[PDB]
Formats: sequence, C-alpha cells, structure tokens
Amino acid sequence: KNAPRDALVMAQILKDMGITEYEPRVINQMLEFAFRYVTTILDDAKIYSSHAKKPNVDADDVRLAIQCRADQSFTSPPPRDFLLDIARQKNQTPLPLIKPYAGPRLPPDRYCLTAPNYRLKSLI
Amino acid sequence: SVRQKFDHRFQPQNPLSGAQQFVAKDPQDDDDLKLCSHTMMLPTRGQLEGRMIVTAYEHGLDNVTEEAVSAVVYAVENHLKDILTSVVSRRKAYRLRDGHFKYAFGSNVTPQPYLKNSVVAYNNLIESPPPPPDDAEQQAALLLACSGDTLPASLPPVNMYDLFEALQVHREVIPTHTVYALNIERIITKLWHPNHEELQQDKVHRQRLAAKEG
Amino acid sequence: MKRVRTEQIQMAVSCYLKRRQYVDSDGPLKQGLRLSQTAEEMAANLTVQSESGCANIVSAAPCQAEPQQYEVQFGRLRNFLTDSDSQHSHEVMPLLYPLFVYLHLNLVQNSPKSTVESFYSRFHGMFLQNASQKDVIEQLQTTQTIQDILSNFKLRAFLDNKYVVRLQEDSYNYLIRYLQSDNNTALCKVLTLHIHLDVQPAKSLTTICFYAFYNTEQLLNTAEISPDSKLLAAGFDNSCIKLWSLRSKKLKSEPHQVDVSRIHLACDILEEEDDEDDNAGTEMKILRGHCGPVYSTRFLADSSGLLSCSEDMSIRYWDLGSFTNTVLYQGHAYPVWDLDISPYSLYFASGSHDRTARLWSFDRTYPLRIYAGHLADVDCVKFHPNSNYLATGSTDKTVRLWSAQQGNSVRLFTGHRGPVLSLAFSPNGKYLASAGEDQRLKLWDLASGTLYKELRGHTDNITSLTFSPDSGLIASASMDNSVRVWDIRNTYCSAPADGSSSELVGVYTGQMSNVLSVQFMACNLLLVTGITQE
Amino acid sequence: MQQALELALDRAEYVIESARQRPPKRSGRKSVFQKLYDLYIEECEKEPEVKKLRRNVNLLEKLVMQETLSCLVVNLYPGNEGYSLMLRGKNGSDSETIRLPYEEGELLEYLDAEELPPILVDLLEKSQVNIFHCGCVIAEIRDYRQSSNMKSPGYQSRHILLRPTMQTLICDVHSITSDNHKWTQEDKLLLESQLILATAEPLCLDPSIAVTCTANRLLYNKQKMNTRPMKRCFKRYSRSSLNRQQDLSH
Amino acid sequence: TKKKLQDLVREVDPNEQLDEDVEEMLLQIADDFIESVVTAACQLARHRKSSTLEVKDVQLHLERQWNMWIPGFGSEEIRPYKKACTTEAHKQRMALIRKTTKK
Amino acid sequence: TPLVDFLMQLEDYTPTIPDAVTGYYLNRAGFEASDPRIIRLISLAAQKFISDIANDALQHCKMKGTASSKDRKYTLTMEDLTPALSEYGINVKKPHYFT
Amino acid sequence: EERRFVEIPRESVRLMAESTGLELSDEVAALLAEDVCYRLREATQNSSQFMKHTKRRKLTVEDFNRALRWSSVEAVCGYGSQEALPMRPAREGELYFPEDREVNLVELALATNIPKGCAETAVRVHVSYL
Amino acid sequence: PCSLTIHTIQLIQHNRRLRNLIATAQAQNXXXXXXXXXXXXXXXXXXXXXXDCKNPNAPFQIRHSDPESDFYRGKGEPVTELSWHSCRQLLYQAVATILAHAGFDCANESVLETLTDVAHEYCLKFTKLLRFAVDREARLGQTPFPDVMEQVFHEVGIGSVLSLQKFWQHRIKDYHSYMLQISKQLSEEYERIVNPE
Amino acid sequence: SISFATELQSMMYSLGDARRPLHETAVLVEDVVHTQLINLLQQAAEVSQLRGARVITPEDLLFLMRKDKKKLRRLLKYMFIRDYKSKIVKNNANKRQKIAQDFLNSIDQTGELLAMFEDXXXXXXXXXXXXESRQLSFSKKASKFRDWLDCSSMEIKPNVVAMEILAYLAYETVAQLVDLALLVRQDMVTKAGDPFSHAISATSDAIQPCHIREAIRRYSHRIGPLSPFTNAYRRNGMAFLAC
Amino acid sequence: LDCHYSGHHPQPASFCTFGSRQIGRGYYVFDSRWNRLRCALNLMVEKHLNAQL
Repeated sequence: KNAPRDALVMAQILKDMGITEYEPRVINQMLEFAFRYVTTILDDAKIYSSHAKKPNVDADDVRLAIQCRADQSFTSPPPRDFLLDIARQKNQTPLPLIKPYAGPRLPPDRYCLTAPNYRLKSLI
Repeated sequence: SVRQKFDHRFQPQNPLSGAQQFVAKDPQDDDDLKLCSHTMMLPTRGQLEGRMIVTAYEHGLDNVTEEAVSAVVYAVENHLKDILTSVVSRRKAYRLRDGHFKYAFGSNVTPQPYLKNSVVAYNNLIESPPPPPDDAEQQAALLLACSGDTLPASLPPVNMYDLFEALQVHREVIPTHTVYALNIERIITKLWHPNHEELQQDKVHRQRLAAKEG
Repeated sequence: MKRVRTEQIQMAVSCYLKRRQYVDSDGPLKQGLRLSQTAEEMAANLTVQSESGCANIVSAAPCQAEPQQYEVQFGRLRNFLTDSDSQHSHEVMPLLYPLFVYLHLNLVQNSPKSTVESFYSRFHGMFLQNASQKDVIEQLQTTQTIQDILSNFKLRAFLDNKYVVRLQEDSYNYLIRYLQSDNNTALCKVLTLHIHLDVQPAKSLTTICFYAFYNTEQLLNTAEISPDSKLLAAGFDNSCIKLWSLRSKKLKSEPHQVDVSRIHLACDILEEEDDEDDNAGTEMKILRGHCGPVYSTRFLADSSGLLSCSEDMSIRYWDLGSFTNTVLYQGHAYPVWDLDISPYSLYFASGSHDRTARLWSFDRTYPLRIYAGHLADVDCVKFHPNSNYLATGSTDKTVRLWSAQQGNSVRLFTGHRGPVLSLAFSPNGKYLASAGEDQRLKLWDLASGTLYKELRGHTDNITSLTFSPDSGLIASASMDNSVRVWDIRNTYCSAPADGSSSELVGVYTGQMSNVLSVQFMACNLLLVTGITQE
Repeated sequence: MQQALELALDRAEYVIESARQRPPKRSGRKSVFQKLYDLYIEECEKEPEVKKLRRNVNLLEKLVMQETLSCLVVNLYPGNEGYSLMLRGKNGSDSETIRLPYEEGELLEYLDAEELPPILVDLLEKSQVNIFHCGCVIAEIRDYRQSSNMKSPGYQSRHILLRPTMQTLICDVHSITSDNHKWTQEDKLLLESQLILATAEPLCLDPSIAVTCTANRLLYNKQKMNTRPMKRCFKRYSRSSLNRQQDLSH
Repeated sequence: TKKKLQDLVREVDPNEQLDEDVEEMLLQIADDFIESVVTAACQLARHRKSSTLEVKDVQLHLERQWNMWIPGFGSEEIRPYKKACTTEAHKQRMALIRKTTKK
Repeated sequence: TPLVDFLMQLEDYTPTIPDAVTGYYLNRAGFEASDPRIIRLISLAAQKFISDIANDALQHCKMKGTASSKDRKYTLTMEDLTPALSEYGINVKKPHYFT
Repeated sequence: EERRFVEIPRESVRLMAESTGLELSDEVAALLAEDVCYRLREATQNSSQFMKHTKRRKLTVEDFNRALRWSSVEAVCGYGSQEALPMRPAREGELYFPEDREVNLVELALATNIPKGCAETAVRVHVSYL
Repeated sequence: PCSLTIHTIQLIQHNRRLRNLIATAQAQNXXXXXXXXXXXXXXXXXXXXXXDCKNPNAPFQIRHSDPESDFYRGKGEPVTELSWHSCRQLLYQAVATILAHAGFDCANESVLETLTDVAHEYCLKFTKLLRFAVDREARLGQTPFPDVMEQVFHEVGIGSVLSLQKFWQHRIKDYHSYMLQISKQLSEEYERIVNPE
Repeated sequence: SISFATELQSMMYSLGDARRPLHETAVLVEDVVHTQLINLLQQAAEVSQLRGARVITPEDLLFLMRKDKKKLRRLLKYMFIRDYKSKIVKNNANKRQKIAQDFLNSIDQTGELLAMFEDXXXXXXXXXXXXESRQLSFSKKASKFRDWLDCSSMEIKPNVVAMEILAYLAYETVAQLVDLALLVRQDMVTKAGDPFSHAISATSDAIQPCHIREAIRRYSHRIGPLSPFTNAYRRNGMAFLAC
Repeated sequence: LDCHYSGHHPQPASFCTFGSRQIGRGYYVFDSRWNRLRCALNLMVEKHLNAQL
C-alpha cells in the first residue's frame, strides 16, 4: 500500500513494546537512526581492515568495529554484581541517633543553598 | 488478548555471559603487579612492563615492543592531567588563546565587563602586537584594579564534591563507558560532610584554644 | 537440556541448606516456623548478635612494636582531660580507671620488665580516694607474670568481661574528636576489645472529593495533597511545580536574600524590595529550579515543607516559608523515578534508573544506605508503617522487602506478568499490595511471604493504591480512567459481574480523563485528582 | 508530634532494659546460634562481682573453650612480614599459605567488618570440611604485631564471626544454576526467593515506631565507631603509610 | 625518578592541592584506565595474527577511542586520504529519483 | 566614534530570536524569565552560533563548482550543511530512499 | 511457546551499505541485521520508560531523543514538527522517498505571524456522594 | 538592519540582472525602451532619523547608563508563555531569517527543519550549563568569574561577553554599510548607462 | 634518511630560547612539525577534490586558513614580500598576490576578508652591495625540504607555488609551538603569592621536552558548544597549530 | 508478502562487558586485586587435599 516495508517493521516494533499511539514522524526518526548506525559501523570497519593490510572487509573487521562502538556509545548502568560490592562497602557506616524533634532537622548552613555571592554589595 | 501481551518485550543481553575466564598461574614472588592503589604513586616504566606482559599473556602473545611502554606511560600522565584540568576549571578563572588554549589559571586579570574603564582597557591590554619594569608594574596594577575583586576569598582543598560535579558536567574527558561508570559509583559512596555534632565539637575546641591563649 | 521442574528447585534449596548446616541431619519439615517475632525478642536477638563478635580488630590495633608509647598516649590524655574546663571533661572523666587497669593488664601479657614498673609509678596515685577501687589498684602492684592474672580472683572478671560506662552523645563525640586528633591507637584497641561504652540520646456511605485541572495540555505529571489538607502541589513535563491553597487564605512569602531561580550580574545590589505589601498574598505559586521533567512531589508529615525528584537526577527540598528551594541532595548519576518519606519524617528513599534505591536523612546531603539487588529500574518505593522495612517495585516483575537499618533483602515475591507500578501497606502492618501493567491486584502476607488475595477487573495499567486508616478498603486507579474501591474483610457478597465478585464494592468512571492520585483521610474521605475535558 | 516521639522513645528504652534483664526462653543437633542464645540466657541469671561491670559481654570467646569448634586461623606477623592463613586438618596436621604483604589489604577490610568474603567460600566448599555453622564461619585472629617477651604463645587469640552477606547469596544463586539443566529468568527468581525466605531473620511486623527506635539504638551502639574521620585516622598510621613515608626522605 | 600526583598537579596549577580521598580516587581511575587501554591494544594486535604488541596498535587505539595523539613516535602509519567513490547502482537510483521529481 | 560602556551598547543590539523563545528555554532550566539583559545575551549567543554555520555553508557552496557567473540563485543542500556542521562534531548521515 | 520478532531484510542492509560504497557478503548482512534490530529494540524500551512516568499515551520525538541522550548517543534532528510527512513511491513501484519541497526563504523572512500565548492553569473542586 | 540588508541584497541581484541583459543586448547591437530606474528600498524608520541634529560624532560627549533605569537594574515583566508547538514555529522563522541574511535565498525543507533542531539542542545545553553554575555559586557563595554569565560564555567557546560588540560591529553594522555602498555604486552605473549624457 | 635537527636547533634560539638549545627537544619538535604537515596535506587533498583538479594548488591551502584572521593576514603579507623579492631578483611579477586576491574576492560575502587585504623598510634595509649567496641558500633550503617531506607517493601532489606556502607554514608551526611551551613554563614556575608577580605574567633554563608535551596536550582540546553533559560530540581530528 | 521473522529474540554481535573476569564458579570481579590471593588459596587447598590421602 502507501507505506514501504521498513515503516511496517518499525510500527510492529513500537506495537511490541506496548505503544498504542504516537507522533507520526517517530518512524522517520527510527529509520534515520538505523541508517546512521549501519553507515558508521561500516566506515569504522573499513579503517580496521585497512589496518590489517588485507582486501575487502569480512566478518572479523565488522565485529571488531562493533565492539569498539559499543565500548563507547550504546551504554547502560553497571550490573548488579558491582553494585552489591559498593553497597557492602557503604552500609558499614553508622546512622544518626534519633531524638525528639520539633520537626525534621535540616543540615548545616555551610552546606545549604543560602549563601549570597560575596562580590555583590548589600543595601539598607 | 492480554495473555500474549508481554511475550515480545525486550530481553537485554546479560553483560557477564561474555565475561573473561580467569586461569591460575604459578604463584611466584617475582610475578607481581604493583597496582597504583597499593603503591600510592604513578607506576614507573619498569613496573608497568611487568603487568603489561602479564595481561598480554592471557591473550596469546609473546612480549611488548618496549615502545608501547613509553606510549602508555605518556598517555596515562596525559589523561590524569586532563581530568585535573577539568576539575580546576570549575573554581578558577583562566585565559584563552586561539579560542581554546587555557593557560593562566589564577583568579587575577578577569576584567569586570560592565565598567566603562574595563571596556577601554580590554581593547588595548588584550590585543598586544604579536616591557620596561615600571610600565609593567603600572599595567599590572591596572589589571588588578579592573578585576573588581576588592576582597578576594579562597576555597578549601579540592574534595569529593568538586570531583563529582566536574565529572558530571564535562564527561568528554572519559569517553570510555567502562572507566566512567564504575568509578562514578565509587565516587558517590565517598561523599561526606561533617554533621551538626562534629561542628559543635569544633566550636568547643575553638573556645578552648582561645582561652588557653587568652 | 530441559527446563527444571518445580520440585527440583526445592531439591536444590534443601541441598544448599544441608551443605551450609542450617537444618538438622534429617528432613526439617518440623522446621520453617520462625518467620516472625515480637519487639522484646527482636531486641534479644539483636543484643545476642551485637556481642557475638568484635566490630574492629585488624585495623583498630597498633602494629609498630614500640612499648614506650603506652606511657605517652595515657599521659597526653590525662593532660588534656585535666586542663579542660568544660562540663564534658566531667562526664568523660570516669573512663580513666578502666583505661589504666586494662592498659596495665595488657602490658603484663607482653612487655619486658622495664616498662611496667615505670608505668605503675607514673600514674598510680590517682585511684586511691575511692574505697571500692583502692583494693584492685593495690592488688595489681604485686603482679608480673601471666599466672598472676589467671590465679588472682579479682583480675579474672576484669580480664574475661567488659567494663561498663554511660555517656551522652555530646560526651562521646567529645572523646571521638580527641581520639582522631592524633595517633591514639593503643587506647582504641582497649576501647574496642575490653571497655563497653553505652550511648543513649540526651534529654453512612463514603464521600468523594474530586479535583480537576483544565489547562494542562499534556504537561501535568503528578499531584498530591498534604496531610492537614491545606495545600495542593503538582509537577509538569516542562520543569516546574505549582502550588495551590485549598483554604480561603492566600500564600505570601517572607523576606529572603537568596534565590536560585534568579541570575545577577557583577553590577547588581542585593536589596530587599520594599514595594511588596502591594501584593499581600495570592492563591498560587510557581516553584522553579529543576532542569528536567518532574516525577514526584511529596509533603512532610507536618506540612512544613515539600520534597521533589526530577529527570535531572536531583532531589530538592522546598521551604514553604518562602516557596524556594533551599536544600539539594545529589546522590545519583541517572534519572530518579520515585520518592517516599517515612511516617514521622525521619527518612526518605528514592528509586532510580540505576537499578538501585538509596536511604537519606533530612540533615545530611548524601545517601546513607544502598539497596542493590533488583535487575532493572526501581520504579516504586514505600515505607512500612513502623518505618523499619522498605518495599520496592521494579520492571523485572519482582518486589523486594528490605531491612532499613541493616540494608539487605529479606523477602522476594514473584508472580507478576509485567512491570510493577505501585505499592501500599495496610496501617495494621500485616499486608502489602502491589499493582502493575498485568491488570491484577495482589495482596501479599508479609509474615508468611505468600500470596493472600488476588483481585481482577481493571482493563488497563493500574497506577495508584491506598488503604483506609482501618485496613477496611483498598482503592485503585487505572489507565482506563476509573476508580474502584475494594473490600477484603470477611463480609461476603454475590455480585460476579467479572472475575472478582464479592470484593468489588463501588466503581466511579464519570466524565474524567487520565487520573492522577487517590488518598484517604480521617472519616470516610477519598480525595482524587486528574484532568478532564468537556 | 514531639509527644509521639517521646512515647516511642520511652517504649524503646523500656524494651531494651527488660530484654537486657529478663530474657525470654524460646532436637538432635542444637544450632551454634542456639548455643550462643543459651549461653546468653545463663549469663543473665548470675550476678557480677564488681560494681560497674557486666558478665554477658563475650558470648563467642567464652563459648569457644566450652567445646572444640573448627575455625579458620589468621596469622598477622610483625614488622613488614605480612599475613597468612592456616587450616587445621583432620589428622592433627596443618597447612599454611604464602606470606602476603601488608599493602594488599583487600582481605583485611573483610575481616575488619566481620563479613564473609565470597572468594573464600568457593574454595572452602571444595575442601571437604564442615567449618560452616549456620552460614557463618568462625575465625581466629593471631597477631604477633606487638610483643617482646619471646614466649610460646606470644599472641592474643581473638575470635570473630564472619556473617554471610548479600554478595554470598548472589554467588550461591550463580553457583546452583550452573547445572546441566536449563534455567529461565522466572526460575532463577523463584530459586532466589526460596533461598531468601529460608535463611532470613524473623520479621517484627508491628505498626509502631517504637520498633524502629529500638533498632536504631541497638545498631548505632553496635557500630558507633566507624565514622569517616575514625577510619581516616586509622589509615593514616597503618603500616603501609609508614612504608611510604620512609621513601620520602630522599 | 619517582612520580606523585602532586607532580602532575604542579604542571596544571602550582597553587592548588587536593584532599586525601581525591588522591585515592585518581589512582583508582588510573588503574582502570590502564587495564582498559592495554586490553584494547592487545586485541588490536590479535586481529592481524601478529606475534608482538607493536606501538602502532596503541597509536591506533588511542587516536580512535580517546582522541589522544602522542607526538614523538613517527608517522609510519597515517592513512592517505582516498576519493571515497560511489557505485553504479547508487547513482542509478539517485538519477531515477531525480527524474521522478523533475516531472 | 563613541566608546560607551557595555550595558549602554547592549540596549541597542536587537536579536533576531524573539524573547518568548528565550523565555521558553529559560523556564526549562528553572529560571524566572523577566530580566531583559539575560534574554538579550542568550539570544545573541544563539544568533552567533547559527550565523557561523550559515557563513561556512555559503563559502562551501561557492567553492563547489569551480573547474570544468555571479548572477545565480544560491540554494542550500545537505552537501553544503554536512561539512559545515562537522566542524562541531555533528555527523549528519541521512537516508535517501527506503523499501 | 512459539513467538515471532520482525526483522529487517538482508536487502535493506545491502542497500544501506551500497551508499557507503562496499559490496557485502551473505553472512555479514545477517549479522548486521540482527545487531541493528537489537539496538532498535533497546532504544525503544528506553524511550517507553520515560513515557511510563507521565500518564500520557502518545510517544513524542522528544522522548526518543531524551532516551538517546541518556544512553550516550548523538540525537536525531529534523523530525519535531508534529505534522505528518507523507511518503512517495517512484515510477516502478518499489522505491520510496520523502517529499522535500524547495522553499523560498525571503517570503518567510519577511512576514509577520503573531503567535497566541497559552492559558493559565486552574482547578475546580467537584464533590459527590454515593 | 537585518531586514534592510535582505532588501538590499534583493535589489542588488535585480540590478545586476538588468545590467547584464542590457549590456549584452546592446553589445550585440520594447527592444528600444530599456527598463527604467528601479527604486531604492526605503530606509528604515529609525536608522533614517539616526542617519537628530546632534550629529553624535561631537567631542566632549559622554554617554552612560542611568543606574536607576529599569533596563540597567534588570527589571521587567515575565515574558509571554507559549507552548512547544508555537515555540518551534517561531524558532523556525528565526532560522529562516538568519539563512536569508547570510546570503542564501532558498533551500530544502530538510535542511531548514534540521537546523531548527540543532539550535534546539544548543539552547538546551547552554541553559543547563547556566543551571549548574548557578547552583554551585548558591552553595559556595562565590564564582570563578565575576558572574555566572561570564563563566558560561567561557565554557562554550566564546571568549567573553565583550566579544559580542566586536562580533556585532563586523557582522551586522559594517555588512549593512557595505551593502549600501554597493547598491549606490551599481545604481549609479545603471543611471549612467540608461541615459547617456 | 634526512633530518633538520641541527637546523632547527638554530632556528629555535631566534625565538627567545637559551644560548644552547637542547637536542632531544629539537628531535621531538621535528616529528611534531612533520606530523602536522602530513595531516595538513591530507586535508588540502580533500579540499581540492571538490574543485576537480587532482593538484594541490595554492587556493586549496589558502582555503583551510579561512577562520583566524590574524594568521591569514600574516600569510598574505609574507606572500607580498616573496613576490616582491622574486621581482627584485628578476604577470609582471604580481603572480602570488594576483592569485590570493582573486580567490579571496571570489569567496567573501561580507567584506570581512577584504579588510585584512588593503591595510620604507624594503629600501631602508637595502642600501648595501648585494651583487648570489642568498639565492643559493634558498635553493638549499627548498631542495632539502622537498626531499624531507617525501611528498611523491600520493595520488595528488603540490605544485611549485604551494611549496613556498608549505615551508612558511612549517616555520609558523615552529614559532607557535615555541610560544606555547614558553607560556607553559611561565605558568609552572610561578609559586607567586604577590598579585603583581602573577599579573605581570600577561607579558635547566631551557625548554625540556615535558613542556612541549604539556603544550601539545593542552592545545589538542577544543571547546565545542554541544559537548557539555555528554561525549557524543567530539571533534575527531587534530588542531592545526599553524593554520 | 510477510515481514521476515525469526523464532528467537535477537542478540548483539558484540557488546560491552564492564572489564569483568570470572574467578571460580559463580563469582565475578572487575579489579584485578584478588589474583595474588586466589593463587595462594588455590595452592593451600591443593596441598590440604594431598595430605588427607
């Protein structure tokens, strides 16, 4: 019909994640994203192959380029294992000792957003 | 319709399945690394070679060209200096040459831009055609006068908060995700500032010292 | 190469338990009851575990072999405690006697003969006036070898038990300030192993009130009402928070020199504007200062101030004296999703995109505890009514109850088909509800840690929950633009219009677009919020 | 508000006092923790000899002599010697390790907090011995750091309990699932849930903030000496710091 | 010669000085930096079946990832700029689309 | 001829960017958009940023056809924008035709 | 137990690679296709996460760019118009392209178009009994 | 001056077209009635008057900002709020105006819609830098530079706020003067060629 | 194999250096200049390809240096002096200037370039008796330079005129690097508490290699506007110290 | 006229491990600090196993 196949693929992905409705040009955005990713990966593969002094590129060059790209760009938070270690090293410190309060106590002034610039002059 | 609602969701690839396998070698006394966390110093050329060879081994290599050691030493020093520059920029003025080259990191010249005198001095004292001592002394006095800081103040030594803010802002000084992600979390767990009670004891000790001085 | 079976899991669990010696040498089907306890026995357990080890040995003790120091440390301490003219110098005086006795006794077990005599001579003449302590002070005089300490009767109870001392918090900090000032390692070892300081603090059906926002235009994100029902706050996709006065009074700020939602140049003067009485109040205020979409705003227990979290991975406390951000908590490197405050405003926690939650105090600008263990984003968080346990929902379809003070996972429920979005405790501290994209509402039994009840009927994402102050009814809001109240108490009914029959009490789907919040108040009140169009 | 807090604090103080004085009383094999609780119960009944002193102060160090228990020993030699680990054998035998320097203080941090390292367990299981006791592993710390008597014992045998931590549980989950079978995410979560349910401390589910006040008091007193300045001061004079200082003279 | 962090700090700004925690953190970061860079260079060497870790591997990795150029190691490896030409089919479709747009 | 101080000059510089746009952008970061000086300065910075790109694009367009006159319509194509943008680490790669 | 996951064809990857000026083999095309599909799904999940916390169903381009920014990836520019961009088939009937009409700048440069501000927010209370 | 410069560019292009047609036709040889004197693009309604009797190039003249003025004190009224839908249209028009001022006169829709988003990104980043600097100052109570604006200007490549005056001088005022001179010269040439004396 | 180590060791002292310049310093400076020249040549090659000439004409090199006005103005003045000198040795000797003015007239749109162009020494410093060691020394210079560059195995090549520009660019590179090293040394040894000492700076005892390494590290960083809070926008390349 | 599809969720050809290494069974590290201690302990357990025979 009107659409090409790639637009249908992207719409199907959006459906899969559970997106009911959306702005139209989102699909164009996704197409440009995929195109740019592929082109940059190929360009990097060219350099990594020419470094190895060999003819037209192959699987190994592409995989190396993808590894280098992923070591930089497509990121996400560290895993559970590292977080558990830092958590263990953090929880050992003591907590404050509760006492009756006339409302919660704020931290000291030297560490609060209540300091005027010293250059500025004040007026009466 | 509902049952087949969560069957095509995203399944992130676990990052550990591609973890490196560790093989035990002979425990010898000569085979030691000296990670900089242990020895509170930068590693010398010789010390770096021991661990470079050890790492190379697990990848099926023979030895290092001995020009690589120099490059790695230079790069490590360069990278540390880059981070230090990022941290310094956030709490001191500086100048610019050619638009990016930052050299004079004191807080001195910084002509206040809203003074008619500053506007005039900027045009001349900055664009110098590319110095008798009396003239230089006069012009230094002028630059200090225009800066506007009548009663300059200073900061305590560099602490954790400065590093945290610097790293959060710039973030192009650590392009690699692995180095940044693991160390930022560590930095978070070392943030600290004295609480009310400690400040009270500081008050008391100051009273004590003042008294014993009188 | 096939998926394991249900029983095989129990088999592996039993194998683990046997290997680590948790159960007897047989089938412990008798065992598996100790899943709860009362206050006094919890105190007993924690007291037994507190004295079942030493908190610090390896680093707390000195390593240099220089016996001359034991004199210097004690001498400096005595000099400092003497010239002091404070009320603390009083309260921290009693420690000298156990310190001397234990330092001498430890010298004996490893010290050549030269040192001990000089030590006894240099300080002994201050533990005489009291009678109860002259006995042992004199007894020590005739003591050289280890057989002295084991043989004698009075030395023994000292050697094999700890001395008690009572201090205030201020006094203990008085000792710590000195201890950290310089090398005092030997004294730290004595305090760690032998002395036992004790620090304690110094001295007739329901009625619905509904709210609607008109001019929002896909920007309103959340809203809330304070406990005393006098304020209404909301957050927006464009970073900003707006506040309304429910009562007939106006909102007016008071003088304040500093504001972060403002920029001054070098050529400005800080002056408190006097052309101000012209305003004399207004019904609405805009709070500014986040640089990203806001996702939660919570009130304090006593409606004193406001707290909020934003996409810019920051948490800000707003002072309602001046309606200005005055504190800023920075403890995250990724966007913060949720926030929550403890029953009496003692703590507050926060879930984040970084797969973890963190504990905070209102008087320190840095996290205190970290609860790692979830596999993905921590989207929901709620305190327990007693403010000692913590529940957190995650996109991995799991819910974990945590131990606030200690910080380890104590429970882990499973069964949801999709991510979780809300949580709620009943004020009797017995059950925990949770809802998510699956469109099922599960109540869990905390003590047994097993499914207790399942409710169905909503047809779209459930995004809020709440109990009545008597665990009577549980109200839910869904993405279908509906509000349904429920009853779980034995009172049964026969109204099976859908899956759940006898619990579904009332349904309210009037003219209303997306819902925002649901609450309860003193007497059969159920406040609601959301946007509408008609 | 202030009134409610004062009520809760009074309740917590009362509960602490009564639990200290009037403990309540709660098989072929009796747990090590059961024996600890019982030795605690006994010590309450007795009276002390000296005024201003208590008896129930070292439940472990006392419950060591009362029978044989398999422990893990740590040797802390003086000077720049290092440290080493020993493992008593079934045959009145022994084994010991290389002497590791005092700079690589990775293990000492674990010992300093009474937390079971995860590297230890993977091997201790391979060594077919029953040194575990309800997850925890008892360890003995011998140190010749300070002594000039030239005797036979020349060390101060301290005992401590290395409790397991959330790291150990995740390692266990990883270990059990590495069997020939397949495991799906749901199944791993089920296994973890069962393990957590089995070995978790009992819950004091009760709606009153007296509970949290009591818990805060007890924990604070447990760990009131781990402030950041304390640890900085300890680290400032530790042996590795001294070894660094000597180099600076040149 | 011995090297300390303050020695590097002096190069950037003589008058500044850090706390102790910052000193620990910077060394930890340096450890991680080395552990990553050397591994990456070793893999680049592994790519071309080479037996020895040559410097040009480190040069390539530093230039491509960390945008770092260490200056004193020659110019034996500088790629000569190419034409970067396109293929027949591509130009064919571009001409086709130009035609379809013309009328 | 005159050399008035900076704030006197700034009141004469009119920015192409409207004030409401700068207010929109200031409100995102949490600032009250009422000070005219700040609005002016931010708008001027944005204008400079765009102007530099425009200049580079026009020069690149001039150089394109040299080998192989003045009266011609100057139009802007992606092949002129890409090198100009790349000066600022912006990598433009856009598809041409889909399927 | 049987499930499906749409993936792009080998032909699309080869067509993209053509613009670069490289002729790709058979295995490489499928490798790249699977990698690109994984990245698309990751980015889409991340984008949906931001929308989850706003109580709105439509997904904007701002959400996508925000998710890309947090994942340390350059952003996509030129699709924030809130108006449809129809596609065009060529003569044969297999190639498509987007309409890109030339525009005379001076007309837009010399034109006054006053915009309408927004209206202030307000809240009405609405009680009921049941 | 921006609008008038665009106008002058159009007039100059028109004049060159007329000049080339006429010169070529009468080099080869109403073909007897040349066009006609076009028409100046009426100078602005401010720059004109500035082009009163005080002739501000006088000596002993001082001009300074009144410190009581609203502008100097930095006082005004909150700008009009407007949604994203309309903000994008206004920024689109501004980008078109800048492109026209540059020297172009037409372009592709994709190029313009892309430059709009590039500007969007730049504005967001500038304001975020401002946010962070303001918070840091509010905590520590001091700034590296005299004020936060100077800091942010330094951190985005620009040298200092005092570089804006040079930028304006070179890029706007002198550009307008250059265009006027060229327009007058070409108009005089056309006048000399239409009606020889 | 060739080298300029001894030649540069004398060039440097002209630019405010010690009586006896260090050797390995010049060794490293040689490689720095070589690398910058090679990369500049590649960029020029990319420039020419648009015009479709397959020769690196002076217009291509003059195009890369179209941003910094002061350096461009100095380049134009040097071109004037070179055409004038060649005239005195012998288009009517306005060839270089003709080319430069033609190109700048071609590209400019605001009259900003022309400003640098329009605005007694060449006779006051010429009253002696010069009648051909100068020409021979210049020939030695150019001949050695062409060989040292090794500019043959390239799909495109520079012509006769552009080589003069390239040599001038190498000299300017050397001067700029010396200047930056001097600024870095000025910064390091300050330890100044008195504000006058730190302020008069707006205007061993030799330039060790560490100074040059620091200067290059510091210059390599460019402050882009879309950098903050990310790393997805790096100007992947190398700053040209001379251009 | 069907969009090509596979029976399993896609996987990335190469991804980003965080520099982690697996010590034994079911334990991962990120810093190479336990290398010395692990070698020592492995030898200890080796010998302690040898002697029981």
